[PDB]
Amino acid sequence: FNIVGTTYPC
Amino acid sequence: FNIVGTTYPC
Amino acid sequence: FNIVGTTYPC
Amino acid sequence: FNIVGTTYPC
Amino acid sequence: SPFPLTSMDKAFITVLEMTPVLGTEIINYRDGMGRVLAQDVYAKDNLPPFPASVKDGYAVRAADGPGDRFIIGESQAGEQPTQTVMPGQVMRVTTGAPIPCGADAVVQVEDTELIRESDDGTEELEVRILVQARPGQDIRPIGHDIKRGECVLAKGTHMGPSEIGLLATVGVTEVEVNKFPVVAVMSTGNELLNPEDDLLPGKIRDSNRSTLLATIQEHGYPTINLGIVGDNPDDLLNALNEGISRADVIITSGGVSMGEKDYLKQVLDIDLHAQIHFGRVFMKPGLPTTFATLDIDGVRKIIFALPGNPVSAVVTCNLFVVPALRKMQGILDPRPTIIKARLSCDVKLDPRPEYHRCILTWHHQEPLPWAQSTLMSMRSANGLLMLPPKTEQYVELHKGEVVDVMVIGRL
Amino acid sequence: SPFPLTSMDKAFITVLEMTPVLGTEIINYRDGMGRVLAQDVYAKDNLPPFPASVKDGYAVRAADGPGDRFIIGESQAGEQPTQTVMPGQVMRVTTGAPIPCGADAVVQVEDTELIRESDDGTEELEVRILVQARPGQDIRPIGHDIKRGECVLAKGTHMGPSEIGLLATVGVTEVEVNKFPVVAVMSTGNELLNPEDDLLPGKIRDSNRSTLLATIQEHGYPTINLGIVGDNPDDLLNALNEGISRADVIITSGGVSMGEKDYLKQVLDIDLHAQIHFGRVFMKPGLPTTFATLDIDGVRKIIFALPGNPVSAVVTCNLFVVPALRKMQGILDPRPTIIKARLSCDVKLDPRPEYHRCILTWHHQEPLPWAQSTLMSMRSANGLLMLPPKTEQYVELHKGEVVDVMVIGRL
Ligand SMILES: Nc1ncnc2c1ncn2[C@@H]1O[C@H](COP(=O)(O)OP(=O)(O)O)[C@@H](O)[C@H]1O
Ligand SMILES: Nc1ncnc2c1ncn2[C@@H]1O[C@H](COP(=O)(O)OP(=O)(O)O)[C@@H](O)[C@H]1O
Ligand SMILES: *C1=CC(=O)N(CCOCCOCCN2C(=O)C=C(*)C2=O)C1=O
Ligand SMILES: *C1=CC(=O)N(CCOCCOCCN2C(=O)C=C(*)C2=O)C1=O
Ligand SMILES: [Mg+2]
Ligand SMILES: [Mg+2]
Ligand SMILES: [Mg+2]
Ligand SMILES: [Mg+2]
Ligand code: NA
Ligand code: NA
Repeated sequence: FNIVGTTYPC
Repeated sequence: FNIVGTTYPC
Repeated sequence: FNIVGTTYPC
Repeated sequence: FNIVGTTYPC
Repeated sequence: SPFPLTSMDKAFITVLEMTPVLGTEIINYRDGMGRVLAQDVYAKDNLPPFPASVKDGYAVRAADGPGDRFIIGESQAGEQPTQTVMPGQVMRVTTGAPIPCGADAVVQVEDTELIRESDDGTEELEVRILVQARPGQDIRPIGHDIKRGECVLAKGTHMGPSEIGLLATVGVTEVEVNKFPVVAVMSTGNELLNPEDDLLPGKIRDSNRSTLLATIQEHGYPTINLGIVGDNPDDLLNALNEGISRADVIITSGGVSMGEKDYLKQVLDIDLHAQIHFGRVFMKPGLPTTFATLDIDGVRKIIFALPGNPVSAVVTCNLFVVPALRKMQGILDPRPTIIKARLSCDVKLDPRPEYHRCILTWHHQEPLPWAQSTLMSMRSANGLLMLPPKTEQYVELHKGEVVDVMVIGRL
Repeated sequence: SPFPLTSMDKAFITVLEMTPVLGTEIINYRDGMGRVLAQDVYAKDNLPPFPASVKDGYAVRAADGPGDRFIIGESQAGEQPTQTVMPGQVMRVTTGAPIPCGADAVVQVEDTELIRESDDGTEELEVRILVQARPGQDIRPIGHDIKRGECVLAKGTHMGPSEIGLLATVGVTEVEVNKFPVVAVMSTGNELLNPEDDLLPGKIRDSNRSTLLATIQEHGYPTINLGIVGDNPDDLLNALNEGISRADVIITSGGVSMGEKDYLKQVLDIDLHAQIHFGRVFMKPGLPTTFATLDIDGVRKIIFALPGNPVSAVVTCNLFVVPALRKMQGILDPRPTIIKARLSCDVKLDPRPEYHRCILTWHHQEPLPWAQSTLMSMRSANGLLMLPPKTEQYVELHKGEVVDVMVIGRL
């Protein structure tokens, strides 16, 4: 879980 | 790479 | 939309 | 099948 | 004569087609959560109603360009300034303060350096403007956000906190909305005791009344507790008449199968003169689910006679009752949200469409949540798995396969 | 001296680490929705408490096999039978009725044919049993579902309707839970008018109080309206003291940037003697977001001084306040649900992590919902898009690319 948005690797 | 078949986790 | 569950084709 | 490239909708 | 088995699709569309939309009432805006607007809402003022600074800094003439400027005063939040900025002058401004006459841009304090203040250090006198402002920079003109006469919310809007804030913004403190349904719930059965009771021989506690009332309350609708009614037609008719008087919707559970003292369908038809639209549904669970309407003096009452088995009662309440209540309170598309999830376990398919409470969980960088059928003990069900009927093709579904899940819980 | 820019990750973990869990209270079970159990709950009775029929039909001796049987009476719901079934005999049973002594299986009425009834047609006398029952068939033995002494709900369970039903089932009508936070909300600014007011020169209506109170109420917490406070330290201190007295949590908005009459951080630190854990956050929107704790007589008060800009106020309320309130009311993992969605539009990334209200929509047989940033007008925001900070690699995201969305609405 992270409160900062992430990029999707799939 | 592996010569033995693997299961897919996605 | 359908109230009866469906199978996934992808 | 098409010889002209297509965009992906999924 | 048993009622015909109604398909799940026909039973569902019958409930939505036959359910009425309630009338309207005026409410205070602060009571608007979950309500649907029955009127368009218009702004009677501009937002902002004066030209407003975007920044803490200085109101300048852009044409003056960069350089050393006399500070003629301050525009503070809540005060209309009296002074006019002339070429060579600026006025201090804070975010949201009005732009004085003669200024056409704001320079943020970070693009300035203070030269001279008062000996008290209380007033700024001269500032160096380090940038060339574009005319209009860091100003919200009058009506930038909302124009006087603009429709800010349309009829049919299902309101949440941001819509309540917008009503506050425009000063529309009273709004026309659809009424919420009042929902009366009764349990049936000579075997039932209240939750507060110690057991007696042959008896069990009534759970369905609690579970159904809580399900309806969770959605924000007012409820009426009609208690436990015995397995006899006179008492059932009296209790239905009380429900019809006090509520828009009556929910019963039990007494709808073909057992000797299952009496509800006879009472609804013969004694109450309601129209039973379906009395059996080809679904698992929920075979004896019954839906009726009763038209009195141009008011349509809604009656759901749910199955007695507690799992059946809560599943059918989620499939049929909640969407009906959403249509009654004015929601334009009252259907539930259906998402795709991955099955956590293999499942054998039934010839009937099958439904089961589950918990949806999103895992790290996986696009689809997993559906786990009822630390997972610490979470309430938030989904109803919707399994397809078995066919010659599909007899079973496997772990990881993609299924439909109806949202019944906040995720 | 401006406060240091705190990373979004550090600010979030600081709020959850520093927020207390409230104490416990006993409530009536019917008030349990959204509450967290602070005790394990045990069954004091078996469910079922007698051996119970699964079906409408007949209680038989399996060893008798199929054939023609004397019906010695009926076991009806709610009555303990008095008769013993002897070889060659059966008793009529309904679903949920007790199994008489001497019977060890139930045959459902569909696996029977009636031969002889009374001339009145009121009593069945002889039935043909068409099947070989397996011993135990269509009976729920005593304690099948719940055993006396079994823990049915663990401490830490976040209760919904099915948990309320289970408490009714076991007759545990009073339960220990965590308290809910009482949340006081004030707005700040010399420019603000009440929603009920007509505009005056230089002024606007207060929207944040309405939007923040509605956000908190939506989550089921009690609130206190502390009104509008002017931009002056004495009034702000008086209003904070009132919040501290009446509430567990104080939310302010406005007055937290570096403007001349932005006073909240000075009052919290110098006048109220609270510990400011962060006063700026590297996030968009929400740069001046401020979190403080105040320890009085072994009670920790929580203070969130949110930014004045209305969009900033509601976004930061959803990111920081709601998770804090979930920890205070006892939820073990109070973090919000994060799902994956597809962007409906290209977006330029900021160096700060960026957040924007959106509507999540699931399309036909598409695994991922689409996120559309704020007929879509008829739906309230149910997501907060969580955009990643720009890097040398990623400067922009495109339509269809997969993003994190925090659930803030029922889907
Ligand atoms: N309660 C509120 N409702 C609507 N707008 C508000 C409210 N409080 C502040 N604002 C506006 O938000 C902007 C920022 O206000 P300010 O008090 O300077 O916030 P901060 O200093 O925390 O950034 C100004 O335009 C102000 O008028
Ligand atoms: N309110 C209730 N709470 C708990 N169990 C119930 C309740 N109402 C009925 N049941 C049980 O559900 C089963 C089915 O009850 P019944 O009245 O025969 O339902 P139906 O005829 O609609 O199938 C029985 O075991 C009965 O004791
Ligand atoms: C899909 C993307 C993703 O990150 N997960 C979680 C598991 O990550 C393991 C895979 O990382 C990249 C390689 N990969 C797979 O193993 C499966 C697809 C794929 O790209 C997802 O489930
Ligand atoms: C994924 C499955 C699915 O049905 N949809 C909706 C659009 O359906 C169009 C595609 O049907 C099958 C062929 N196909 C694609 O076009 C893309 C993947 C794929 O299998 C989905 O989005
Ligand atoms: Mg019954
Ligand atoms: Mg029955
Ligand atoms: Mg202010
Ligand atoms: Mg400010
Ligand atoms: Na049933
Ligand atoms: Na801000």
